[PDB]
Amino acid sequence: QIYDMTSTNDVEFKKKIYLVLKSSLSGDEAAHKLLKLKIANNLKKSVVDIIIKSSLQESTFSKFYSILSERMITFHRSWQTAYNETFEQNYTQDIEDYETDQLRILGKFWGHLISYEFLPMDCLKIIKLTEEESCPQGRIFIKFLFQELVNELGLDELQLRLNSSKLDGMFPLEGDAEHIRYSINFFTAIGLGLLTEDMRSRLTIIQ
Amino acid sequence: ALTSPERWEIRQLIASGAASIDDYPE
Amino acid sequence: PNLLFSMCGFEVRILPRQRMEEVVSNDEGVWDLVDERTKQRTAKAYLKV
Amino acid sequence: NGPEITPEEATTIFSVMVEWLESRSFSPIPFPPLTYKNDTKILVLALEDLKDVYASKVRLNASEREELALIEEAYDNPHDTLNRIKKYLLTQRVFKPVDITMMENYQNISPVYSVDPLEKITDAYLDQYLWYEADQRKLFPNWIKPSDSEIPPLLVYKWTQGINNLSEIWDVSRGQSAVLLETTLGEMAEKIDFTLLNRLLRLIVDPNIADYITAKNNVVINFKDMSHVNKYGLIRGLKFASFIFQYYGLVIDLLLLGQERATDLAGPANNPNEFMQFKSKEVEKAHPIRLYTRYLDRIYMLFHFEEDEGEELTDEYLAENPDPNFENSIGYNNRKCW
Amino acid sequence: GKALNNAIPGGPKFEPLYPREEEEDYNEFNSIDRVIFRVPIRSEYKVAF
Amino acid sequence: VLQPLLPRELPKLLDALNKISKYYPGVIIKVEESGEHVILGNGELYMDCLLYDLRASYAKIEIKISDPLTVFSESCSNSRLGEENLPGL
Amino acid sequence: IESAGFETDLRLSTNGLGMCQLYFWHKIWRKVPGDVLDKDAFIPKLKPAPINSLSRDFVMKTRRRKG
Amino acid sequence: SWRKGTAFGRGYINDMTKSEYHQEFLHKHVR
Amino acid sequence: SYNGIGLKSAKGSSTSGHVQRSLASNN
Amino acid sequence: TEPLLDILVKGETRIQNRVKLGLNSKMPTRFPPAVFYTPKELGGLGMISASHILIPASDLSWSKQTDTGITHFRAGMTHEDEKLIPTIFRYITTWENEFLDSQRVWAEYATKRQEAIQQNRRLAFEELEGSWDRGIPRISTLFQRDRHTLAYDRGHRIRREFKQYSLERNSPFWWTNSHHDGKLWNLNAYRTDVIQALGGIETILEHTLFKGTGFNSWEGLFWEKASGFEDSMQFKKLTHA
Repeated sequence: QIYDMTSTNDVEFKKKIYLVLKSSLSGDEAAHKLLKLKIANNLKKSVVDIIIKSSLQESTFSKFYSILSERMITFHRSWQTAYNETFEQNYTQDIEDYETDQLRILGKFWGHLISYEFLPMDCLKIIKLTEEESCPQGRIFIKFLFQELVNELGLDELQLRLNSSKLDGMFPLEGDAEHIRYSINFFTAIGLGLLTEDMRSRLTIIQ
Repeated sequence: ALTSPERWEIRQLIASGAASIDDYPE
Repeated sequence: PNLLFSMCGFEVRILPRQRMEEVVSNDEGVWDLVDERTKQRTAKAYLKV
Repeated sequence: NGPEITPEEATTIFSVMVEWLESRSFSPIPFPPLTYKNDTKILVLALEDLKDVYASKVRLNASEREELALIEEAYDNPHDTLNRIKKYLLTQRVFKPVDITMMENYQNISPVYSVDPLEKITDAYLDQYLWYEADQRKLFPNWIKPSDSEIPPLLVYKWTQGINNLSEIWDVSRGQSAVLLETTLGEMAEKIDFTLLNRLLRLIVDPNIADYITAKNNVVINFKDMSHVNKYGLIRGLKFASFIFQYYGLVIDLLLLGQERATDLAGPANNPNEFMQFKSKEVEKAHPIRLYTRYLDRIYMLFHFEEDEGEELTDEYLAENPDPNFENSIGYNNRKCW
Repeated sequence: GKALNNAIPGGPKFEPLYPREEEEDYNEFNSIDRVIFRVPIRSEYKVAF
Repeated sequence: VLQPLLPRELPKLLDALNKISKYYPGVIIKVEESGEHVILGNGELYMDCLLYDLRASYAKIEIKISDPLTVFSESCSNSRLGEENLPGL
Repeated sequence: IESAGFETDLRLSTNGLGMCQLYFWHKIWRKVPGDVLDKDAFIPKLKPAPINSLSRDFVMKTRRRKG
Repeated sequence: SWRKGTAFGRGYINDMTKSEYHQEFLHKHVR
Repeated sequence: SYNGIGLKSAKGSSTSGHVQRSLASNN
Repeated sequence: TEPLLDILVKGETRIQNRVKLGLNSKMPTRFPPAVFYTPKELGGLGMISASHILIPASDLSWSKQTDTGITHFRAGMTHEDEKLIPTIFRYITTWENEFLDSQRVWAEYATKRQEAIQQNRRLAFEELEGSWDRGIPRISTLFQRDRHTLAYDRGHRIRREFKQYSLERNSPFWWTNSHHDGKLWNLNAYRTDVIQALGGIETILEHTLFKGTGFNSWEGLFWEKASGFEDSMQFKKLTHA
């Protein structure tokens, strides 16, 4: 028995993943190789994180990483969970460590999982809009995320998806008129602000 | 009028499609 | 439904998203055409050599 | 058998370019003036262009060394050379031969001409000068484009986005259709006919320079023993051979479009459009032609149709080429990739 | 197995024996529109009957 | 289903088809408006024994054969009117 | 329709022990699970269809043989 | 309407180099 | 069970001819 | 595109085959991919290999009709023990992106130019720096040296083509002037990934004589340049034979 200082074997592992990621045309091939390894349920979290960090080295978003994720999820759910977790990780804890660039890769990058339902949608709700606690980082992150997801769904299908979403921490109808100024105003800032209507009515209603 | 460097930067911007007609020198 | 053509080296196909009728995420051989004004992806373009 | 054009065609073509240009309100290029404010620059460019061939080389053959000499001195004595040139254009009409060698592609072959270094230096200067003055005065319109601003794949891109983001093509509500053409101009240069040129250049450039060109083509051409005067076609290896070529294709284009539709695409001289633009959607819809784009040879066209017009065409064509066989789908050709 | 250019999974592989299969007309008979995919048709069928 | 590989050989095929109907009793054969022929048989092996005796004995011509299909049928489970095409009936 | 390869699949998978015979005497029939007409049906294109519409499929095929 | 606008208003030779084939060929390859 | 996926033969094709199922795309 | 990937695999195998027969051998055990892929420094050919991959093979028959989507892979090239190798395509950003990034970057630059005008100041080079490499004309160009000259160059594309006609050798990138266009791609990272992916410096050298020159210390070795003989001998009248 040892008090363990370093994981070096696990940095070995970290390599082999990143490597398999950097061979491979396409994206649906990387999916294969990974799934060929038969990674244990322990690490099917960390593997995911590795991927995303590579995505952030990468100078810009790329369809590759997205189609990799998707074709990995539809193989099994344990990957599904692994992702949703990592969304919690990034957004809540780990945004603090990212520069205003890499949010450009993320915002979209989750945009493609969430438009096409691999996420699924409502796992967003965990995200909150308050001057109370939100990082101007996180502000930007979400900002992008919509300016991507919009550019697929086109603000109408999104009208549906929201209207069935019941996102609250994001959208209270029931209180914080102030935070409704902050919300709705902030979606005039993003610029979309055409799914903010009913809340605008509410602003008019409280008074 | 623009000067040799100045014509060049504007030209690159136009090349991107950035410049609307408004800003050309003439 | 398709429209085709070729320029310089590229063999392009174009599908307007209407008559796709079944839409999917595609890997990177696919450009997405965006309405100038509205900002949507109304067609996928495919490429080959 | 004599020249092919016939005078008839000739006159129609010439008049075309004329109404175009008047309409386009175009000032022709002047002879390069002795007192020139930019001049040394332009000469810097051309000479670097020749220099670059030899940057890499480690062994220089005879003709080469001859060249590098002529260059290096041309850097040294800019006023000397510029005077030498302006002389040459004003006068010399007869030229040394030219040399063909074919290069292999393991599939096709291509000719590679070679001019003679003095003649080169002049050319390159004049090439450079032309493109400068032309693009300065906006001779060539939007739609002629192996152009500056766009590397080729980017051209592809903007071409799709053009196709799409123009209004309405995707509504098949009725019988509505839209059609692309992809073409070549076949032999294009190899039918360029000088006496017609020398006129068409009298339009756009001082009668001197023009003369220097047209006379610049007729040469002997020596491959080993075989040698022959070039009486008829166009030699592409000439440093300025680009320019002409584009020019001449414009003439082809003003046909394929016909005056008006071109005047859609260019808009006024005062407000030439970018690549794909117009004024109102109607300006698109005043005609079936929406995009027209021409890259060296290949022509690319996009037609927007409704059952009315479209079926009136297929009325014409069918009327003259009836097939109760219904076999017009035999030789017809589309991609084997897809 | 040879003569058809097939491979029993554990089997010896050989050369085509009738190499040019690539010639084909574009012809409606066996097309997809008009066929039912219900059971895949593995090789061993093709070697069995 | 069946079709002869080269269209110009259609007759030879027919001259054999009639043969087969005789020699193998259980089989049942058909044409359509298509010009396709249809071969209805007991079982897979049975179709094999045919198609071999079709190719290598009676007709000699190679042919194109469909994927194994089957028959189907039409039943039902529960104002009502009808008409002629020239309204006399 | 499902019996296509069947007899081999058996005869292989059991390593020589086993045998099979198929036949039709009682001339039984059965409804095919689909809804015999659907404009909203799903057709897979190269996959075995979903059983929620099998019949719609078979109709719109055989009809595409005749016309 | 529109179609009027434009400016244009309505065997075996024993030899080789004069053949139709050969001139196709040389019109491809040597280019 | 060579099902039509794969090659006529790896004699000229420089590969080993190995073919494996793709884990990714199933549904 | 299937057939192109096919040609890649072939071609590259063919080249390696050249160096191989260059000795006498096709034997695979003699030439582990270290030999061909270690960067020049470590004493390999440094050839940049994007053959490897795995090549989508699905059921040609229908793929003459539907576009059946990838169901299988066929091993492109091989190894003996595997490791893997990174491939170029993965280090080069695709066009769509770069057009998009260009779009934004040049928007930003539109604004910052409007400010630096309004404030009558001259640019920070930092305000611009993060975007230095982004953009299709590649912001860097704005600040390139000889711009006052290059304003008067026109029609460089055409020339870059018609060079086809006017001279013998290619210059395989015709489609760009690094002066006008900036520079459209970088690699280096490749070197590093190939170095380690081969098992790191310490294994790579296990293949060499590097423990036979008695140096215990590695990185201090530059190789040397066999520059001298060619200048001395090449020019002198050596027999053609």
